[PDB]
Amino acid sequence: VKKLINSQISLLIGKGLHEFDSLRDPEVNDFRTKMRQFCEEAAAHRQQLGWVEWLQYSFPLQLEPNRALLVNVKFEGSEESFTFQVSTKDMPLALMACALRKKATVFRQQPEEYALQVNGRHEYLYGNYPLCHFQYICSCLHSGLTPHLTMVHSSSILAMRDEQSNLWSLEQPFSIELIEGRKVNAMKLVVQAGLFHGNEMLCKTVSSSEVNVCPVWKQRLEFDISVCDLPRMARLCFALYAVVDCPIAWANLMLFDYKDQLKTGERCLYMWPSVLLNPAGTVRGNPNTESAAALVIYLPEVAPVYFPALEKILELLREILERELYEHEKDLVWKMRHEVQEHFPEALARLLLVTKWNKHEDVAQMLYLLCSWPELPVLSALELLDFSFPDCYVGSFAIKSLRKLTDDELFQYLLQLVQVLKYESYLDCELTKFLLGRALANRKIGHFLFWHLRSEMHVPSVALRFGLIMEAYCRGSTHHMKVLMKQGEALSKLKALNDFVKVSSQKTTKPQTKEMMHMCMRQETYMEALSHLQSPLDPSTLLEEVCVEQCTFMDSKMKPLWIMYSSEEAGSAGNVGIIFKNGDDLRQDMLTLQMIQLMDVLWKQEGLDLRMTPYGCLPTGDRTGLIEVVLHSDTIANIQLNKSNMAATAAFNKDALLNWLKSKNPGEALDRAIEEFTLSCAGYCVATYVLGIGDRHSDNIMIRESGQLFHIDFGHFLGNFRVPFILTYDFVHVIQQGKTNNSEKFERFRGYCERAYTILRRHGLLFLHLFALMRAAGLPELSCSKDIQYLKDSLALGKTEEEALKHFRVKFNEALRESW
Ligand SMILES: Cn1nc(-c2cnc(N)c(-n3cc(C(N)=O)cn3)n2)nc1C1(c2ccccc2)CC1
Repeated sequence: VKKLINSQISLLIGKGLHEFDSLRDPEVNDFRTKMRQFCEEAAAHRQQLGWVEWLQYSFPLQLEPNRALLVNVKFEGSEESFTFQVSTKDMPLALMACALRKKATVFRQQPEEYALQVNGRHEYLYGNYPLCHFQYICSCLHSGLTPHLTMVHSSSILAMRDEQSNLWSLEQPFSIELIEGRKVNAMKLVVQAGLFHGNEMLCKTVSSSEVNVCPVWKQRLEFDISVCDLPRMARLCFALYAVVDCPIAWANLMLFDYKDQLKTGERCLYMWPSVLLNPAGTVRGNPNTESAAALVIYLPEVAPVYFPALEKILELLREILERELYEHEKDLVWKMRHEVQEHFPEALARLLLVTKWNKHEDVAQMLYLLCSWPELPVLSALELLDFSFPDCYVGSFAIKSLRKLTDDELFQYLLQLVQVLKYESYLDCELTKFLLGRALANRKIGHFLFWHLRSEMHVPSVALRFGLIMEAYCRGSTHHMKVLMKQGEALSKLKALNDFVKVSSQKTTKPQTKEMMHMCMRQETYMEALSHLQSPLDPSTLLEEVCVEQCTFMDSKMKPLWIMYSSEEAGSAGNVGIIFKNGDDLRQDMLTLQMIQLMDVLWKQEGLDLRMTPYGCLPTGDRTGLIEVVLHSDTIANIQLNKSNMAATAAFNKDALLNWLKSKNPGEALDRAIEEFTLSCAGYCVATYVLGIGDRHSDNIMIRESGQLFHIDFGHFLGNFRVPFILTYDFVHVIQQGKTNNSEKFERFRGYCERAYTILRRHGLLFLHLFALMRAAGLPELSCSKDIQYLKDSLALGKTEEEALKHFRVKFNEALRESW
């Protein structure tokens, strides 16, 4: 009973629960007990919610940030359906009233007792919102398809909820005895030590004696800082290197434990391999104790000393700079700390950075202001999550201010908040409790929290923390654990299938590999594992019956799988596809697509719809992930191949794109396609310029039959090969309706580029704060400040709106001149 759950969690999280116990770590055991109770209490609160509130948990509303339409409606236990001519301005309730009235006339005799289910999807339409505010309806309006809904009664939803139940005295300087090492390298060994509070030094780094490569030291290392001046989040950072400089390894550790006790005495530090000091690095040792170089040290006893409780802490030209500052400016800000709190609360981040964290008096003064500091906007609170603000009280304050995040905003920044877990010092933290509580209150948040954590289980520095969080999540969600295992079983089968395809593609022809891929898929174990799951890309998308005949693979290096699905209940909306990719890291593609999706959110919040294609991309495992198939689309290169006997037969290369559009959009449909092409082109022109996406060719640009242009394969961003704006002749030709000269259409296009750009510029700090939190990911192209700088230049944030739009025209006209 409880035994099967534990063995289900182990298989699902990818780590045995026994491994947690084998550690004999009271920090681990205390996380597990406290979080289990927390997560079980979150599960209990859920079983007592109202049926609409339960819908808000399991099926949160997929909303969008007058005119009539046909809508098909049916009731749960019947095939009989009714089609109505409703208005987009109508609310679900009015639609539910019509359906109950038409059922009353047919069946010969209350709308608040029902909810509208999207046929063959894990999506519902409810709440006081007009129909055109729903994403599914909007998808059905832009394409032209008929929405299909099922009237679900309150008791049927309640049946779902039920079958888914579970001190200052120490004035002496800080010192450490550096005992000995046990490493490998070709020279002498120096052990550089240092004390840090986040990204900054609490004193100057102290080095060890040059001991030969053939190691013993037994050397006292004293730091220029008093033991009573040690901030609660003080970090001792070591670096072992070879010299005649060659780095060998690194290790960090917190001076206080999870129970606030200043650590004593002997410690063996299992070092991590080096690429010199790494304060941002994990404060947990290398779990590969058999091959890791170790540093044995001694924490001299000062006697049990604890960090003082909050009661003890609480007991103990300005405007022209507030928009990188000199020593005198820092002193000014500190003296005026009371003015900052009262008249500039949003400048807290700038005041936290000027405070002397190496002086216990200065810290307590700042902490007394923080304890009475007013709640900050989400935008400011996001800056406070950075490794640049390590203090636990500052971290707690950031969470307190982030509690007002809507489930939509939290979902948009979820990727960033999971990376911040990597900067954390202890297992039990406010961010974890926050993430878990929000995940257990929203099944879509929970789904993506799981997948962001599961995708990093093969990374030894996060495996313990991520495995512990996932376990606690499962305790508060036994039914979801089973749903996610079904996803893991399919992904496990797709891995084996892709391994076969890789082998078979080197030994025979594609029609032979495809047929045996099909033969492998038609096996019962594969038919069952690959069918009837929630999509890991989107839990509201149901991947029902696998369409073997339609399944294939791509010709690229890793031979990615093309898996098609169909759903009788969903009709046409159930015709969905997934791309299984194994061999490449999908983290950067995901980040890039999330950033484009954010841009689209921001343009839509300003009334601008640039017709973007925000398709799913999700890393699931070690160099493994999924991509959502965008159907009725092709690469520009494929359309430009000019294949014979087709409807897009072109005399000139320039005509191929427009000829393809004309064949997919005949008559009055053509003008609509050109508008879609132009809007989406402006969006991706701005997005790729702002994000610095280079290596753009006809093979990584796609078009939908609707005319919408989109980008694939984001292997390089932030100018990593200063990329210019890009305008292609083939595109300009389509924008200009197949005419050589058309200033009317081109100046409108230039306006879309101008507008899209200035909108992003106003939210330029949002992009900067999100990319700075993403530095914790370890993406080779987002590792330092020079990566962040690219965004600052492309957005021209250190300029005025009038001066930035001029600089954009300079770059736009350069791209138009390069266009043949
Ligand atoms: C018809 N079609 N549709 C797509 C498509 C649709 N939706 C996407 N999201 C997408 N993405 C590709 C990547 C990537 N990084 O490879 C990412 N997204 N590709 N690709 C094809 C082609 C093709 C399919 C299947 C077999 C051979 C060839 C190439 C004709």
